Amino acid sequence: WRLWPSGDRSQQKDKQSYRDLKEVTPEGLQMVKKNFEWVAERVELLLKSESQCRVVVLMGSTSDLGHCEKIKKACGNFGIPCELRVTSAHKGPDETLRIKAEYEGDGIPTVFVAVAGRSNGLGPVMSGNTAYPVISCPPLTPDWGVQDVWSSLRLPSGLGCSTVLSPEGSAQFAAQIFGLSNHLVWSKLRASILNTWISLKQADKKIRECNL
Amino acid sequence: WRLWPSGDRSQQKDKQSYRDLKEVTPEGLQMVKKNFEWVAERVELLLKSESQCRVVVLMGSTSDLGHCEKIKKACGNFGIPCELRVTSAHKGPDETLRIKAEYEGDGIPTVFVAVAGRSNGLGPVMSGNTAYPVISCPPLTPDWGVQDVWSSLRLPSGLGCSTVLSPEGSAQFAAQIFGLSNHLVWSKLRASILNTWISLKQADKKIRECNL
Ligand SMILES: Nc1c(C(=O)O)ncn1[C@@H]1O[C@H](COP(=O)(O)O)[C@@H](O)[C@H]1O
Ligand SMILES: Nc1c(C(=O)O)ncn1[C@@H]1O[C@H](COP(=O)(O)O)[C@@H](O)[C@H]1O
Repeated sequence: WRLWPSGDRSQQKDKQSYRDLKEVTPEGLQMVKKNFEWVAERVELLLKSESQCRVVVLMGSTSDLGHCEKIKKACGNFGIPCELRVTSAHKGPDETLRIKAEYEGDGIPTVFVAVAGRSNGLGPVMSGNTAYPVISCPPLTPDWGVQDVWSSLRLPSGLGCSTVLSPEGSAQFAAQIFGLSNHLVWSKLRASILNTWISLKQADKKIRECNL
Repeated sequence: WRLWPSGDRSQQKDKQSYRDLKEVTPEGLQMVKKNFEWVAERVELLLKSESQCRVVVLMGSTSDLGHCEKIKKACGNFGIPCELRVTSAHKGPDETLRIKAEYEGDGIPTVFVAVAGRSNGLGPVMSGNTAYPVISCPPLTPDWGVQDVWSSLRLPSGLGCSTVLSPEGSAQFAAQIFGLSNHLVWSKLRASILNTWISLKQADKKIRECNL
């Protein structure tokens, strides 16, 4: 590769320092060795997380737990710790705000996922009372889903609350948010674009055989 | 009329006491006079309210004020005092519960009307946190009303919250609740059934002329 500290070519740390010597002297080889050592002293830091990430899934009822386990598992695929909590905006709004505050208060950057079926008040109340992002991921079913979703979507002014229906999608959206400030999350999202694209190529190659 | 204290005929207080005398003696006429006096000493109490009544209309935004004025005016027709307040379940849930508590705490029987457009969280949070009745009267319009109403209707278990779309209707429903314990409210509802029925008779009598 070519590696420029501060994007400055004259600070090149790669083998180009050796390619560019008019004449190889043992003084020239010592500079090239220092450049290699400089890269070697820093490369292990690419494996280090520069930012903490956390998703908190808030569920209005334990009957939605299975939907919440899918989000949590999906967060694991992106290396993002994910906590489940039970709170109802309608039956325990005092407790919703207390739980919110525990996660707001410990310094760890957090995305909230609100999982509430029927009339989702949980995402709205959370969205209105935190500066952190909130994603509604309602556990919609074809029975009443067409009716229930509008409670997540049409909110009063001053509410940033987003909606992602896929539970794996809600984790992926939360990963995309953390990927702006965490290169390890970003890299899993980028590789995942590649791998999915490769899977399509491989599936099209297979099905293309039935056309001969 | 015939008036029986405790539904006991032998305690009759009306003119039947006079009709029933075998012979009118001046001792008989004094009993009849006491009966008339007994009714006369109590009749003014039929004009007295036996129970206090109050509606509190809670609105998430001052843009819904006109809808709230219609409920208040309609409460006046039933002789029920009606208060307007501004609170948002989503932007100020701490304040929603504090306001609720001021009305729960002063001993006056209260019906809450929650007026919230879009995703109504106000009726649900109120319904979940008071033993008093809550009525959602969302200011629906034909733009998004078909979508918005389901946020009032499909609630988690443990929520008694009702829905009445008409703003005059929400006051009438609140009157019907107070009419179970207040004879003056009941009487206005009963007379109103009669008067509306008479109006139909009169309108049918008019239109019946165009058929000759
Ligand atoms: N929409 C809400 C809220 C709320 O908004 O506070 N609390 C529970 N729910 C949802 O209603 C369904 C019935 O749950 P329960 O009747 O057991 O409370 C669930 O899917 C829940 O998430
Ligand atoms: N549904 C709610 C809530 C809530 O549920 O807390 N707060 C306001 N609203 C409603 O949203 C519309 C936009 O109001 P704003 O954007 O001015 O808050 C109004 O009709 C209001 O009653």
